Amino acid sequence: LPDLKIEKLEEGVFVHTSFEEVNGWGVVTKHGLVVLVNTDAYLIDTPFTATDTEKLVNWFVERGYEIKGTISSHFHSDSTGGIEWLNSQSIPTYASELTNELLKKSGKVQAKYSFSEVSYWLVKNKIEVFYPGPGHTQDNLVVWLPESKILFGGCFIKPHGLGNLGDANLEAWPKSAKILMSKYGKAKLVVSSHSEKGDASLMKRTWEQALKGLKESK
Ligand code: NA
Ligand SMILES: [Zn+2]
Ligand SMILES: [Zn+2]
Repeated sequence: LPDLKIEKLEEGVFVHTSFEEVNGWGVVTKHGLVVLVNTDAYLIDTPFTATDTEKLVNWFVERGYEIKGTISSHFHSDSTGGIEWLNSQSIPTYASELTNELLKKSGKVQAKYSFSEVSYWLVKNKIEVFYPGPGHTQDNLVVWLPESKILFGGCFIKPHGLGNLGDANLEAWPKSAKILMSKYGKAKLVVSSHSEKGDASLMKRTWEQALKGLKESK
């Protein structure tokens, strides 16, 4: 398995890439973000493991940042795998009510703090959380960095195919993608969990893949 990667996109924004073997898929590549506000660092999704989460935290703490918070974009272990370790270090973990419910229902450790706001500031004017509706999962949400015009679309953005459909809502995904396109068309950069970073068109590609996946199912 390749090592954890940490790449600077620009001032105060880093992409973390972690790797895991998943039954039926082989080696899954997973992207998340670390966002800096002054000397405060926020994790957008945890790596797959406690081990990679610790390495990621140490990399930023060693450079003089303090980890103020982590948010999980949905309940699957590629977003939530580090939550138990973060909870053991009293680093605050956040997830939607629905995500914390789906973590419980599936016998996994919950984020410490749950929210039900559809759209709100994680950090005022720096980090926005938005739920476009069901798609990849019932709970999937996105994170918006207004100052850098970067959207983190998580496992919702699927420009090359929908991946794992087990927890997906094919009926809703196309409407959810249209809602995301109307809200975040001014995006310079879209970071997805499982494909290369791209421009705002990745949201259209996802809509197209969602319509096709719906048609192929019915
Ligand atoms: Na700080
Ligand atoms: Zn997922
Ligand atoms: Zn995923």
